[PDB]
Amino acid sequence: QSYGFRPTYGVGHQPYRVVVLSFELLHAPATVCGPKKSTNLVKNKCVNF
Amino acid sequence: TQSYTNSFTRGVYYPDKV
Repeated sequence: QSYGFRPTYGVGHQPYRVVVLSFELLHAPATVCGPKKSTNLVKNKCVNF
Repeated sequence: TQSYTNSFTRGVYYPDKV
């Protein structure tokens, strides 16, 4: 059965929503990443990566 | 139509992408 909202309702009775962003951070091929710009692949030297 | 056989050492796959 269906609910029903109305503007005149008070706090709590107002409508709310929910979102669940499931993630997976194990060592696997990446499909989504942040806006971190990619630098150059310096090789053969002690560097942080 | 039906029959029964054995899988000696079959049914193996990499658990994770590592």
